Amino acid sequence: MDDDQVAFSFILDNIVTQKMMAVPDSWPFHHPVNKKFVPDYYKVIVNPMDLETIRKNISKHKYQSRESFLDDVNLILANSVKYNGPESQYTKTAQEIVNVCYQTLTEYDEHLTQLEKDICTAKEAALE
Ligand SMILES: CC(C)Oc1cc(C(=O)NC2CCN(C)CC2)ccc1Nc1ccc2c(n1)N(C1CCCC1)[C@H](C)C(=O)N2C
Repeated sequence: MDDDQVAFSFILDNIVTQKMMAVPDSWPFHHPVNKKFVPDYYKVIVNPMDLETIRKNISKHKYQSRESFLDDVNLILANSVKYNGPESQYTKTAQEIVNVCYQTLTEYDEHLTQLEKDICTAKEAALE
């Protein structure tokens, strides 16, 4: 029944919590940048993103496929390159967050593809 979307967001949340947030020294990417510490951030980064807000989107079942999800994770890296520069050590840990994310998704590719299909058919047929 409704379980398909909840299972999908469940697997997403855990990838974030137990594989992505586990990257060494990734804590600065766990939460929105605190303006108190980086006063220009929200002036040079126009679309902020972080793992906690991604989790909040997961709580609200924002992502129904891998792809809108990867959009937001990739954004975290895109944002680090603009603020910190392409070969900053902070950009490099964001890179690895992006990497372990893709690594996990392909591990569960066939499993997630099933979930993804059932959700789109439900959606597209809910409009009857
Ligand atoms: C400890 C210190 C080093 O950092 C922070 C500390 C704190 C801190 O203690 N907060 C607590 C909250 C609780 N209360 C009770 C006490 C205070 C917050 C942010 C720090 N820095 C930071 C964060 C993110 C980035 C970030 N820095 N950076 C780095 C690149 C250049 C600046 C540093 C950029 C903006 C970047 O992309 N990102 C994502």
